[PDB]
Amino acid sequence: GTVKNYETAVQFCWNHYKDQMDPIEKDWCDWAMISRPYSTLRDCLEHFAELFDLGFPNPLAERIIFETHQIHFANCSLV
Amino acid sequence: VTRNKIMTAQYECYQKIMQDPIQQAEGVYCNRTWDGWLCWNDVAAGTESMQLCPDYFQDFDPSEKVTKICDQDGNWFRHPASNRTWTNYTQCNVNTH
Repeated sequence: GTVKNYETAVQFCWNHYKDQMDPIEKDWCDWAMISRPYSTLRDCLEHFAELFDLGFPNPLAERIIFETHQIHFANCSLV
Repeated sequence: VTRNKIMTAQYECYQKIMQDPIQQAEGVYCNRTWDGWLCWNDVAAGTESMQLCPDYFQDFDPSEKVTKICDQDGNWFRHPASNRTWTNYTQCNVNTH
């Protein structure tokens, strides 16, 4: 089991989200193409937050959601 | 549908948090934040923002209001129990009225 704490829980979520996004660099600004990995990332970060009894949102989770908005969406509009 | 309304609301909040930060504007205020369901704009300290309840759930009343306090130190009110930034959604449930 790779999840040994929230830290590793977040890595797990982040790496699974990255695996879903890399193959679609061109579609990053397309909701139909990203709504699932994105929605699935929220669910992951929140489900493990519950698992370690932390609230949601929580700092570590947002930092990660901040990350995707930097590296994946900084070039898109607000849609 | 509801999941869609939430991720969409969320993605936009963050786009703004990231791409439309308050520039200069010295003084104190609460910076834009995503409370998990609703996005809240930047506001001057000592204010109480408010909005209608999210159309997300069916036991929620869109006519009801939602509140969120930004204190005089420019920090969003935190609920005393867990002491995490807190939005007051206590009035959204239809049956609690």
